[PDB]
Amino acid sequence: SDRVRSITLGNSTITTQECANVVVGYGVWPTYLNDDEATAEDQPTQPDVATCRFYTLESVMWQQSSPGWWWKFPDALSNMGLFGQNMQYHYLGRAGYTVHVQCNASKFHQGCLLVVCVPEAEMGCATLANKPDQKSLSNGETANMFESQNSTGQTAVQANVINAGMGVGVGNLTIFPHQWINLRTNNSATIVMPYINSVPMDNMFRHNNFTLMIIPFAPLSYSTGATTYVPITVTVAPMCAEYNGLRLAGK
Amino acid sequence: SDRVRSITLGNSTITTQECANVVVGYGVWPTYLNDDEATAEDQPTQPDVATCRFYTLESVMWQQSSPGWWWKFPDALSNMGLFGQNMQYHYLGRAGYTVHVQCNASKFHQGCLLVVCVPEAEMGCATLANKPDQKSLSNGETANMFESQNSTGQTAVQANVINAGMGVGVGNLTIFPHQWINLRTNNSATIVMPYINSVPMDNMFRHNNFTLMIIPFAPLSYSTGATTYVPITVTVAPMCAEYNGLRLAGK
Amino acid sequence: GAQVSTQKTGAHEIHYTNVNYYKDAASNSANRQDFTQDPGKFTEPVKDIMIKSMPALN
Amino acid sequence: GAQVSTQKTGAHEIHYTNVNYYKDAASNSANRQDFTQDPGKFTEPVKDIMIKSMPALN
Amino acid sequence: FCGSAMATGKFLLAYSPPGAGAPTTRKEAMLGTHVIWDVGLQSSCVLCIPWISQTHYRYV
Amino acid sequence: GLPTMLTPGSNQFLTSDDFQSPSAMPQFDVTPEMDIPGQVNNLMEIAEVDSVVPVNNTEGKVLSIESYQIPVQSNSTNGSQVFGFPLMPGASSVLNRTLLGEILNYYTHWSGSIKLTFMFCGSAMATGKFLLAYSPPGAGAPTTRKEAMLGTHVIWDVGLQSSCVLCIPWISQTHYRYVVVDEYTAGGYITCWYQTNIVVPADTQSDCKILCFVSACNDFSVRMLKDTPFIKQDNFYQ
Amino acid sequence: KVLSIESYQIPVQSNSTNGSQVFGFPLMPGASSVLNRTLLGEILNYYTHWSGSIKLTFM
Amino acid sequence: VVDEYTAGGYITCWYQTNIVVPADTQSDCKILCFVSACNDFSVRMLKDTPFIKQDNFYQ
Amino acid sequence: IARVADTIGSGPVNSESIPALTAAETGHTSQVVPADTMQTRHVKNYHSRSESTVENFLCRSACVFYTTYRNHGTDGDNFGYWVISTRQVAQLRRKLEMFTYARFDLELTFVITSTQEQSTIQGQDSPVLTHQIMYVPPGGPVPTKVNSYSWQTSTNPSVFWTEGSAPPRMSIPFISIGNAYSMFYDGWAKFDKQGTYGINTLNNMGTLYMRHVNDGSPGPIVSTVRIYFKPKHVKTWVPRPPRLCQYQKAGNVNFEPTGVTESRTDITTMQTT
Ligand SMILES: CCCCCCCCCCCCCCCC(=O)O
Ligand SMILES: CCCCCCCCCCCCCC(=O)O
Ligand SMILES: CCCCCCCCCCCCCC(=O)O
Repeated sequence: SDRVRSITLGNSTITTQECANVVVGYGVWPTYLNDDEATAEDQPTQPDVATCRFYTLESVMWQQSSPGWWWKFPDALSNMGLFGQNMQYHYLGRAGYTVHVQCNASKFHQGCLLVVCVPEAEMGCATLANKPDQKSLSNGETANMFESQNSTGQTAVQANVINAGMGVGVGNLTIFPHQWINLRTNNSATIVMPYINSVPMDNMFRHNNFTLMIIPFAPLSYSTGATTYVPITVTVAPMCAEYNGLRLAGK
Repeated sequence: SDRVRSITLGNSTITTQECANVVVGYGVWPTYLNDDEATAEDQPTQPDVATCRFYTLESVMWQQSSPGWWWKFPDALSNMGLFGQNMQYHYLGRAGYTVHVQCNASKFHQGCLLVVCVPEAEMGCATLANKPDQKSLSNGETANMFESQNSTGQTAVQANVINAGMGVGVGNLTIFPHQWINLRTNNSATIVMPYINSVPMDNMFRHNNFTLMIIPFAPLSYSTGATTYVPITVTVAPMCAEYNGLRLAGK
Repeated sequence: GAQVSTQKTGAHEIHYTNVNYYKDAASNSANRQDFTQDPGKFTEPVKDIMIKSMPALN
Repeated sequence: GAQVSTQKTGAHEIHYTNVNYYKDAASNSANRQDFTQDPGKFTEPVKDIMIKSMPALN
Repeated sequence: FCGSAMATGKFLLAYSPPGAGAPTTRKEAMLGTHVIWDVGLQSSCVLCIPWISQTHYRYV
Repeated sequence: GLPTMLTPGSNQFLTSDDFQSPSAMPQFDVTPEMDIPGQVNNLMEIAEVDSVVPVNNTEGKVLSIESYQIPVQSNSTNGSQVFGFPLMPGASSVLNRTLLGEILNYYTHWSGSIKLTFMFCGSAMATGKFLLAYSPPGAGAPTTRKEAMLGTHVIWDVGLQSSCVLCIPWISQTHYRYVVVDEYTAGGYITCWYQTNIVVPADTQSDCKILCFVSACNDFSVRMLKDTPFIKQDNFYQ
Repeated sequence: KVLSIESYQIPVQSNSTNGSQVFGFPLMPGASSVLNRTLLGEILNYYTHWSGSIKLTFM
Repeated sequence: VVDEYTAGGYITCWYQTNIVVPADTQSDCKILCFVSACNDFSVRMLKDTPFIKQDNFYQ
Repeated sequence: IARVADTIGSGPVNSESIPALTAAETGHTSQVVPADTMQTRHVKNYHSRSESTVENFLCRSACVFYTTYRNHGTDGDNFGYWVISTRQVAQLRRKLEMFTYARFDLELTFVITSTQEQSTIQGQDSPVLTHQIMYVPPGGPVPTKVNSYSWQTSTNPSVFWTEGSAPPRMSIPFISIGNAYSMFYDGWAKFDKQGTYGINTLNNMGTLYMRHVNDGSPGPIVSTVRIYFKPKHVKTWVPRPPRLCQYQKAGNVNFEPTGVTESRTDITTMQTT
């Protein structure tokens, strides 16, 4: 039916028997930069198979008091195979992403997760005068956790989930490309993100520029005697990745 | 859908709401012997309704430590209605079989049964010098049970399930027409078996020549408080049964 | 009555002759090149067509 | 299927027949008269044509 | 079948014309006209009792 | 010369080979052929001829002409047996020495239908009805007339036509059978009973003789030539 | 397990950690003891060379 | 046969998530493996098997 | 041509079609190719399945028996015999038994070798030896002595062979009374089910008899004849799993229960092997 779906990228495949649909960005499928949009003159690199493939991040464990998590991209993929390698040797880069969040339950479990990709998600620090340090913003392959109370710390991020680290209403995050994992309905959510930026290409190490947030709006719940370990796995795949500006490796 | 199915033979009918499919032998539907394949000259008998119908054997009870069962045919039908009668009064016979194995569970039960029809399933004795006696090979309408350990006995059959009584690998039995009853998927399995033999007709009392095996590869399992009595019923129907060589009754 | 057939050669960059000498067909040589294949008997013995991309069970 | 070829004879002042008996092409006899020559691979592997009478380097 | 949705069963609905007694075991009932009923999403099943008599009509 | 390779079987003497050899008498002029009566092209033309069966081959009768005579008499009971023997034309002593059985013993396999003709060699004033039955294997041999009529049979009424034929049809699971006795290729049983009595007037003999003949039908065939166990020899005949 | 039907059964259970291994074996259909006794591996042992793609179905 | 020049690789299975089950259900489950060749599979150079042996003639 | 399938090119996919998911309960073996679960290139495959045909797999000469006979004997009683069967050797029996039914012609070859025995009969200068193999079909007269009348071979086929020459060979057609040779039989010989059970019920092929055609010389000599079978013009039906347990008898399928495979340390050890 329309609940089944498969996605093959590179030498990787993801099957889902209980999905909702695919959310495709803003109706735009990711493509390669055209000649009339390009400004960098050297012939770009396009690995096209070794990089445009699925990578699985580190899983988290959904608990009854989990406020939520977030990843930064492509910082989360900065050490993933040849995709991270091309990022180090190149000054400029460009990709779109297929994002697949997967969480299965027992049909007696309940809870609803919001899965959203926020472009240019600039986050505030817990101390108003300071700035968040590098690790609080993006731990790479590891998720940074939202809090269900005000954060403290000179370099900490204001990770109170009610504002989503950005100073907005967390219920208003549905303006971005989003989906819901509702345990009674579906065990996965997938979003295809095109490349969004104010320039045709950017440095992949000092800019993201979208964040993945997973926020439980309905908490996890079950009766005693059921499985209590409900993990959420994240599998991202860059699409149409190209690179410009080859030189020595860094960072 | 394709999970429902009905089979009407004679004055009998079997409905199934949760099946997988029908396995038809080696792609051959059973038929009557043709003039250019026949060698016996007398006009054969074809009851065609009173014999080509469904017969239900004796049920067994699936337990958590059941190695498996087996029936021999048409010895299992040798006392079933008019099909057994025509077998006694005739020297030669010929039939194909629809086999329907049925086992239902509670959707909290688990276990996987292999249902296979083995042509010419010659079985070995527990004592290497001797031969298995008549009852160990085929109890007729009653199932002979596999063991989960080496058998003993002068006339006993070597019923250790790991070799399936034949001296082969039990996991390699899928070369024959087979099916699986997986309790989470389907509650029945059906196989249509044509007549397979090196002669156009044979004596139905001194030759089988296929066996039905039901081997649980995944054991039966459930949590306490669930139903613990899970029976397996077998319903076979001869197809296109014809008979030659009428004389006094025997055996 | 001589039969000229194609020898077994390699692919990606060659005939032999045969005469039968005896009156019985069993005296002939082996049918070394009878290449026929029908795996569907054993791999797809089911009644319905069972297309690949479709779900096996509804 | 008999192949009549030219024997190896002398120049400046003669066929044989061949029949294949076996089904494999490896059972045949050697290709004693496969006269092909392409020495340019090893003697002139350079990119430019390098005419003889001209100077090799300007 | 007015039981639960988690319950499952198979039932043999049999009809036997007269001439012998009433069947006393399932082995004797399957010789007659019957329908094996598998419970599931379709909750009902029909056993059609065909008209097998020697006369055209019967007495009430 | 022509290059050639010797293969297995060279310089071997196989007694059933078809080769050409040189004639030790070149240009010999054979006698002109003559039209002789009774030319035989197939051995099956000999098996298809009737030959008397020694059904009464008991311990004393076998050295006498009384072996062929099947005794039938007037009885006081009903349904008695007259004779019975198994359908083994190659192995049974009731059949293996006839023209059909003598030819079978040179072969390993047979197949086809058999005829059993019966001539009633009693008086013209005698009358009888006989049940000639054949029963395929799988059950035992019938022991009463009630069990013989379930099988293949012919009720024989004696009269102006003195003979009757019981055609033993070919009912087996294989295409051929073994001339030797084998349980896999059992053939069945031929039996004869009284359908009525031998009723005779006064001053007539109640005891009569019946004769048996056995010949093959037009679908009969043999296979795999062998030597006979019937002829032997210790040393060369001088 | 090798003398029992439990050889074919691959145990999977609910865990408390994340990313555990379930099984692992080498791709040697002719030599590996995990494969050389199946219908595919039993046929390979009559031959010296193989080639092609393999399917691994999981129920 | 096993040869280092023609190594084949490794087949592994991991948990992408957990086996999540409701109450009154068995957390322990079984999985089954099947192996079959694809339509591009092929073998070559017939040999004898190391699987069957014999010391003397079967009587 | 038994040419395998080419690999088709396939790019990325995102759709509802699920080639990797199926129901193995159906008994259907999935027809997934590598081009369904990954981006493949185009490969023109020129590999052929010409060597796995049942004719090529079975058309190999195999020794099925050997026996010995002497020249002196008593009295004698110096000759050999073999009741023909294909189940006294392990190697050819396992190949033939991968199928339930087979029809084929045979190529029969013999390899006869003679050996000098220990003695003190010096000096010995013995002319070349000649052997006679006689085949007696079921029911024919059997040789009782090394010089009995049955060796006349008036109707029984026999091959005479002198040592030092090519091993003798002859072809046999398909000779069974059934429509196919049976490797397996799941019934008895008698209708009451007493007696022989299994494939021995259908074993009625005949017997071979061997002797020296020469009169015995003073020096003792023992000859051994090796019989070789070669299936030809093969047709097989109903393949079955290969024999896993070691054979024990020729007449039956009796076995000693064997493990499914070779064991290893744990479920994840890559040392296999
Ligand atoms: C002079 C040499 C003649 C010998 C002729 C030998 C003929 C015997 C038959 C050989 C075929 C037996 C094949 C049986 C197959 C089986 O039982 O599976
Ligand atoms: C195995 C190669 C055999 C070569 C040919 C040698 C045998 C004689 C061939 C005679 C050809 C003419 C016969 C015919 O008309 O078919
Ligand atoms: C090496 C010289 C071989 C001489 C020829 C002997 C072999 C038989 C030739 C038969 C020719 C007819 C066959 C054909 O049609 O090609």
